[PDB]
Amino acid sequence: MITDCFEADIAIPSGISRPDAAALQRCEGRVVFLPTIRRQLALADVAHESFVSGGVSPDTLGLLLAYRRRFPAVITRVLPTRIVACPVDLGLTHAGTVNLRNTSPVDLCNGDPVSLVPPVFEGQATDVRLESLDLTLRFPVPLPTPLAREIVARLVARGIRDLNDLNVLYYNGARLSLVADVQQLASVNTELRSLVLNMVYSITEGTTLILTLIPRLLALSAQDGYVNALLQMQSVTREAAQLIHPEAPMLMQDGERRLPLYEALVAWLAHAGQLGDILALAPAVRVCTFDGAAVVQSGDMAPVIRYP
Amino acid sequence: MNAHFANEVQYDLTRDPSSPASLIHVIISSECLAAAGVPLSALVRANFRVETQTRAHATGDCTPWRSAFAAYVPADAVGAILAPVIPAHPDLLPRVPSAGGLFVSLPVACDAQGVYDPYTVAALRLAWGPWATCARVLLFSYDELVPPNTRYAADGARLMRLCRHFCRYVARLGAAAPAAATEAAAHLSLGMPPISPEEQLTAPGGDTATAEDVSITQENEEILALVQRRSLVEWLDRGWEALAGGDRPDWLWSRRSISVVLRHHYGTKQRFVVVSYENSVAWGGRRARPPRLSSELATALTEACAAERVVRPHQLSPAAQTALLRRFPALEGPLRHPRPVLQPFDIAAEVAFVARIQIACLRALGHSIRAALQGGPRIFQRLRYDFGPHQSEWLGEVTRRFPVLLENLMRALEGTAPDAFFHTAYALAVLAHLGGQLVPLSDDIPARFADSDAHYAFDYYSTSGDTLRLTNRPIAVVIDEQSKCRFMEGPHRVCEQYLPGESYAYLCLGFNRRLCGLVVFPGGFAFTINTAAYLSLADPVARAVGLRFCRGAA
Repeated sequence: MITDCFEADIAIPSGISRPDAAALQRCEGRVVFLPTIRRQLALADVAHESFVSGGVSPDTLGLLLAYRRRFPAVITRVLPTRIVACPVDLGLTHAGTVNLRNTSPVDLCNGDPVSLVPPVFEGQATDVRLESLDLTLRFPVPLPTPLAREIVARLVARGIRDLNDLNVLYYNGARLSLVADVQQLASVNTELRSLVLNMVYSITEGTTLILTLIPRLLALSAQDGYVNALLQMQSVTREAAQLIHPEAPMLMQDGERRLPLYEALVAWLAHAGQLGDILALAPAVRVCTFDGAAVVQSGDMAPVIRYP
Repeated sequence: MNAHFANEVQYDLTRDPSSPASLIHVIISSECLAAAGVPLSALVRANFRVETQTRAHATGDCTPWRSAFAAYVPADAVGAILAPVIPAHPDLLPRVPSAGGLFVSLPVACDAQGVYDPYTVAALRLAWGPWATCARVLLFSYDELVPPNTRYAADGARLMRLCRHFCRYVARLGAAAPAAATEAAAHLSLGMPPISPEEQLTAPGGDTATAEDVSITQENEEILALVQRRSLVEWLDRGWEALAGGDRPDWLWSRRSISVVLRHHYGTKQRFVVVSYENSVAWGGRRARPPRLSSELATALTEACAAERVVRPHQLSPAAQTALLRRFPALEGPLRHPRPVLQPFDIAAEVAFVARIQIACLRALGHSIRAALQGGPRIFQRLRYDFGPHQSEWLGEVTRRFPVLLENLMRALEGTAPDAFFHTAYALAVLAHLGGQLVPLSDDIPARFADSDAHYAFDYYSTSGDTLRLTNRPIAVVIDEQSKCRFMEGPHRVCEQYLPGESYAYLCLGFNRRLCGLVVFPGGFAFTINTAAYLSLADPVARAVGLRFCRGAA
């Protein structure tokens, strides 16, 4: 119960109005960013006034950047005197199953990892405010990982337009758009530096062999409908072959003992497939409904089994 | 094989480009190395390191030594190129056995409109160990190295044997053969005698313009005619990949054309095979960067005195001498230099550079030897030893035996080969002394030899019978009137357990960084000699000698 559960206890103060206190009874399946793993904390360390720096509360793209400096935890039960949350990383429960709540507009599936994202969507940024205490609780949004990478991708691309539309998405035929918002340039700089260092290190000498195969793909996309759909209608490589004639050098330095493409894959995987984990946080949570259904709708709870 | 691949990767740094250069893949034979003073067994004990530098025609400085790659094969070298052997299946390609040696591609100094100066020298070095006795240096001329024309002609018939050998080898292996191999056999047979590498050496053929060789045929075959009125290579490339399990790029060029040009080594009279692959970026390769090597300098220099029936360009009239100068501004150096450090437009001129230095060093002794010994002296002893009553009778023999040795030293010192002389303790003191006015090569000098004038170097000589040099490695001893002595920090030489002049049957000779000589006879009786006074050399010679025999310090 130290290893199985871990009851990190957020204390509730004395003076809270009964309309504000009963507003916390609808805060069941949430995500609370614990700074440490103390067994006794306060709402001020949980609320957004803990998140704010000196004079500056950052934007949504920066609001990711101190989630991953903290410990996400899910509220287990809202008592009148305290709020109990088990941290995700240490131990889930006795049996190891906690319930979240879809504050998403998006329906989940079983077995898919669930990433939690700041409130970026339109008509969605709902922060339960304590009027009796002047505290806001910016509850993040649990999302599917095929969305939660694109939503980070639209925000990072929006900041780099602003250094010289984009905020519209789709998911299973549901049109949805996120909040267009001005971004602090200090937040964009650590993001853009995190792109390039994972992009420069992802290039190896054997990748020039792969580059030669680009006109073979357009020779292949004229016959395979799978390749014709794979590239895109607006892909770069379809445009990067009509102006580009790639070639490989003849010999390799010590090219007898080393593998050109096998070294190309491992350096690619360690930096380019790894790159989505560095932008967002890791989806350490998936949903395994035991007996309910295969699709978990919005507003409903969902059972959670930890995710390696 | 791989030694040429690895070097071309180095030549891909285009070097600078500001000074244009080229590269020539060379296969030295073993018998050319054997005659070069190279023990063959020592190399066998998979690349090998070699230092190279280029040396100017007449006057100038040599390139600083640079490390290249070498791989020695104690087998047929040309055969390994020609008939690569699958590790799993040896019997796939039968071939004629031959000899071989290391593979080194060599740099070639080019120009804008690249033309090599013949008689200019490129140099190797071979280190079997730290000390200079384990180091040899071989020389080559751009005339020697660069053949006028290549041959891809004789290599053509070779490939059809492969298409026959694969088709023949699979037919034996039959059912056991992997299906992909049997497949390629079908096509390769539709495209359709052991392999002897020495054919391509003696083959009378090479590449040609062949333009009029097409038009010769159409005015031939119409004569005649009017009287009347997936390549195979990819299957071969898939032939190995069936029986190999890997691409093995070393083999891929072996399946292509291979240009084998037989050459001869002016030094050893022996043979070394220049090779240029088909895809090779170096000289002779079908893929090469312009400008390429031209004979413009060389061809004229032959007919300049040939049309004059003259042996030497300096016996050529200065009118024709200036004639080629107008075309070729680089020939000023050898022709117009008043006192060329090297005899211009010669071959052995470089050797004359060495041998005169040999003489220059000797007289720096005999005149200095005569100096201190001139009027009959009393040497006493600069060392410390105790003598027994019976040992005195021995010392009595040292008196009578004393003058004969002093002859025999300078006898042998003169008699030494000029090459090997430069490994001796005295030649190292010179290369150390002139350097003092760097690190002499082979690191023969101890690190503290530059500390005090007390640090010395030594050789030993047999007192009885033939007088010889008993010490490969010059021995370093520090001295401190009498003062004791001690060795320095570090196969076995029994001569090294003794101090100089400590025992009978050792003549102990030494020098200094200051180059103040010391001659130590048995019994410890020894006198100083300062040979720096009588040593006389030109600074342009001294600086040119060092850059060959020493290295820029680390």
